[PDB]
Amino acid sequence: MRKASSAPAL
Amino acid sequence: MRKASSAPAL
Amino acid sequence: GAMAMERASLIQKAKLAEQAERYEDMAAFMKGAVEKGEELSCEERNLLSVAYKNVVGGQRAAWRVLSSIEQKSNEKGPEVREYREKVETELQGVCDTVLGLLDSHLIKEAGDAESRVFYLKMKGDYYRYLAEVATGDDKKRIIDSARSAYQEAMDISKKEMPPTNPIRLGLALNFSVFHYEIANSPEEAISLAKTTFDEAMADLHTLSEDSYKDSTLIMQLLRDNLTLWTADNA
Amino acid sequence: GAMAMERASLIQKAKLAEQAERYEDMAAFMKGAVEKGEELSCEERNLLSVAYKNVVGGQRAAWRVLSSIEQKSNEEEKGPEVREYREKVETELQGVCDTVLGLLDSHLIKEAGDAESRVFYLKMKGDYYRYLAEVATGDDKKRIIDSARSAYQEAMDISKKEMPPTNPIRLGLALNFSVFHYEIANSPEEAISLAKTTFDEAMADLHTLSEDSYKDSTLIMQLLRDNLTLWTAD
Ligand SMILES: [Cl-]
Repeated sequence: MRKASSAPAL
Repeated sequence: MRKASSAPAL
Repeated sequence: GAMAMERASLIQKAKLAEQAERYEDMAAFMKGAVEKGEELSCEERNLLSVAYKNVVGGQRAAWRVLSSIEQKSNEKGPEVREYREKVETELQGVCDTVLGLLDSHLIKEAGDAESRVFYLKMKGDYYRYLAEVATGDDKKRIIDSARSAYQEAMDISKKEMPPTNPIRLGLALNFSVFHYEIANSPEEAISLAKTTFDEAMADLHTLSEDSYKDSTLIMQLLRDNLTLWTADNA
Repeated sequence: GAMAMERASLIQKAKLAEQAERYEDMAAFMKGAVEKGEELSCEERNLLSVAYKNVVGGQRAAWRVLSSIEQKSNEEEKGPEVREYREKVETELQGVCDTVLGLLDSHLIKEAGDAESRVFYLKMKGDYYRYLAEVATGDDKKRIIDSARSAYQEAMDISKKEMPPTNPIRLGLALNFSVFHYEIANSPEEAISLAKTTFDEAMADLHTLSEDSYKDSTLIMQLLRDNLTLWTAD
């Protein structure tokens, strides 16, 4: 399982 | 003038 | 007065560091500005976040490269371990600095809901970045601290913010990542992402065009993780 | 004795830093390897160069961003912040250049060794005096420019006597010397002449060029043409 996406730079 | 290109790695 | 002028200079230097892509410098400038003792505006909160996320993000990526190399190399010297541990220590120090700043200056009982959620989510995030590299009893404590911070931000967001609010969405996203990748709770990660996406979807028709793009941006990430996690590939 | 083991470890850690894109770390590991007193192989030479190129490259790009803002800070907020931060970055950049030039003079530049080795290090000496010249002003600027030119000229004299026109080290030297002519010495016609002569003489031998150097020489040839187009646009 690859690393999931977290909240981006706003 | 924009920065000229110089020799790359390797 | 003096404080205002000094703070304004550090913010300006943080912005200069940003444009020069000098993120360690930027982080130190924003840290100094925080320590002037005044609240951060939304823009300034984002400058703080950008700076430290770039710093730790570069360390995280380096740490993952070295762990991958370590796996296959260990499949012969201690160099990979030593150097991975060097990157670990540096990454732990940056998170420690951020967490201290959040606790000593930024996390307050006062302030709008967005600001309180912003900083508590950030606290969960940097504990989560610590958990990625921690082992043993230290890992269990860090994980508890991450959950505690995320849960506190979640409580506020569910009580004070709409289901489509992008800061609320970003928190749920990251907490779901915490469940999956850190807390070893895949069903909770999937459930939380699903609920967050669905509850946001139900309110999209009410949003402006600008709010809609901000909300949908994070909703796609939730979908992306759900599709990733819900697959018999492994 | 065990130095050879430590040197091997520093080289291995430099390769790990490179894969992790940790160029400051890489440069320091290679500095340590150089200071074991043994001469560098072609591979180790390129590791040293790659590490410091990336370090100063980030500093130079940051310095250019800041200098541009400073030159244009006249037309919103103004204030000494830009100059102060630019000077900080400049001082850091100078410190790295001094370190490399000190290593070259102390361990790497020798009378003996093959021609390609001597050319490589004298070109590197020209290069890092050139980076110093990019930010130098007034008094020491003439000295630094003269030091860059003397290094480039000695390298050039060696390359033209002992190496083919398509040799990648000779080509990369001529490229950098033509940049020096244009950007540092304000000799645009000389820069264009050297780049054109370098390109034309290599193009006339490319049919022979060994496949081992094809890409390296080809890439430099591409860059010579890029600069010519940039410089002869008028
Ligand atoms: Cl408070």
